[PDB]
Amino acid sequence: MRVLLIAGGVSPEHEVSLLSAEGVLRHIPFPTDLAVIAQDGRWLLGEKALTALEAKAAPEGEHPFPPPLSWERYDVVFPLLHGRFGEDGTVQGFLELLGKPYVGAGVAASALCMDKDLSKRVLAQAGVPVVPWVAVRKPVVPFDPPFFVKPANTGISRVERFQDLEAALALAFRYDEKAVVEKALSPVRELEVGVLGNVFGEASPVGEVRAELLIPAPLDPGTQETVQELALKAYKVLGVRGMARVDFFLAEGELYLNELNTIPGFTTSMYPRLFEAGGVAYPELLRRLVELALTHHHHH
Amino acid sequence: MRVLLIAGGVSPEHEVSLLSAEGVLRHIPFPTDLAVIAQDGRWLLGEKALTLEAKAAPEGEHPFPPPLSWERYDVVFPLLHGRFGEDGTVQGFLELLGKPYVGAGVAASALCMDKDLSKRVLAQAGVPVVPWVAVRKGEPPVVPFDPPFFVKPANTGSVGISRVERFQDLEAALALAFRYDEKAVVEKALSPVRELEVGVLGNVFGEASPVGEVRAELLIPAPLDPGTQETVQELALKAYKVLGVRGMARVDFFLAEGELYLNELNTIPGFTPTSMYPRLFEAGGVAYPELLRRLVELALTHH
Ligand SMILES: Nc1ncnc2c1ncn2[C@@H]1O[C@H](COP(=O)(O)OP(=O)(O)O)[C@@H](O)[C@H]1O
Repeated sequence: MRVLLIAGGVSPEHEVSLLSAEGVLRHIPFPTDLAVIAQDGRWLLGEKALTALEAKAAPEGEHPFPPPLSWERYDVVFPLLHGRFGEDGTVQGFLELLGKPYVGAGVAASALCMDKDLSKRVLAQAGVPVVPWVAVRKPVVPFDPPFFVKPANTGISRVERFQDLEAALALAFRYDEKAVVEKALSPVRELEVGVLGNVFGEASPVGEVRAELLIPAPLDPGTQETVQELALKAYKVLGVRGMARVDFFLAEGELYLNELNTIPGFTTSMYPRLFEAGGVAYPELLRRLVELALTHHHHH
Repeated sequence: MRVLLIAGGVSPEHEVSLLSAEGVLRHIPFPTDLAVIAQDGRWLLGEKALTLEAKAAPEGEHPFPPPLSWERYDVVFPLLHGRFGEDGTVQGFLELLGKPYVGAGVAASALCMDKDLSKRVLAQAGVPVVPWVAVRKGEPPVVPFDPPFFVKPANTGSVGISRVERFQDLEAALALAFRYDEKAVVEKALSPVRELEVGVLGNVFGEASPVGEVRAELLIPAPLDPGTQETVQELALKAYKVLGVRGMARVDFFLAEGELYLNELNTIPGFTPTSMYPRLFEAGGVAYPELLRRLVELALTHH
């Protein structure tokens, strides 16, 4: 049993990815080798991957894709990547062709959960409350300001004026060919809940961000059970595997599902702390993640 | 300009993928080398891949990823049908190679390949689809409509499909579908029904070909009321836009009792001499070589 942990990436969250790698490595209860995708896309292996991990950044790598690895020595791959190339199904699809088990959601769920237009389309069709939004490709917005203008696939510029719209599109178009424009909520409470499992997952306690984490979140009992049920329902509809951190918005008790993150930060990070308060310690959480990937691959 | 054409695959459409290659190799206006994915998963290159001349490759030489000289090509043309072809897996590998490639990207490929997730996207956008429910292995089915149904694996793309005419034969159909995918769909089987198909060309903002029809004869163009054929192209271009498809797609519709229903989108359709997609754009004024050149060009344009 040996795990291949991939960290870094080409997305702007490259440095956050290496922060989660140091967390996973120190606790994961399996022999684990580290792979680092540098910011130029070239891979770093062996001692050079651990050195760049201590540097919290890999500006340039050595090995072009595909890297010189014997995939037959790794039983499970852990794509600990965030954003483009890592969370949107590309890395997932390559590991599928490779016949390799891997932690996290599949190709379809990764691409969908990383798309803020299409995921909202599926969630809304399933009856899940989401923020009113429109999709703008590289502009008709039916609701009045303020908006939140975001690129469709990322892991953002507040707009209070209609004349301030075509400028927020260019900042969002810097990261994508498509953007979303959704109605701003203020004031808003942000709720987050971790899910663990393949399709039919179990929920952690609900937490709240305010950078301060409230675990558990100060919620009336029916509201947090609604959060847990909305998370498990969206999780199952989207066919998410392994894990996901589902984020919500809360006005009064008007809950809106914000987004699903298939590769949550994995340092103190919210997702491990949520299942820590739910009786799943960080090593046991990583152990079940590796076993959920083997259970899906070799038994489904 | 040198293009690599990947054909074959591990899916039941392995033979038809090789036929589509011979059609693309018939008149692509570029020098093009052929790489074949055999049915066992290993790849054949060089003249052994061409030795395509046998119409079936049971065994291959190189395990994935193959020792292929990707730097010697300007575009990749994945001509694989079904799983490990149209489902984003190959494209994700090409995305990580940095090679521009023909066809839809990872997002649209996997989504159009999923018979359940695509219909949810399409129905929310206001595009008509047939009544359907998803059935996940382990939880019992809940079908609000009455037979006859179609029962298919959600993301497999022809094995595992059943026509269920008795509500009690549903459990056997789900057992068969759950042999190939953890999720199935139960679609209402329309009858009588006509099969209408139309091609789309372009990057997200595409152009529609004349509508076709399968009666097996291909009616090009299809004999449709002037309003219905305009609605087909309108629904085709819209679904093509919402899903963010790049390159090409063959959009299959059902026509029952005056109502249109989008059946599915095909991101890597057939390219055989019999196939519907190239003929539909020939009738539309786009030659077979001009189609492949623009497909190659659109791959470089998005890149
Ligand atoms: N409609 C909205 N109303 C109020 N606050 C919002 C809205 N959309 C985003 N935000 C704020 O901005 C942040 C945007 O994060 P999110 O939309 O989840 O993008 P990412 O996927 O990059 O996290 C949220 O955490 C929230 O605090």
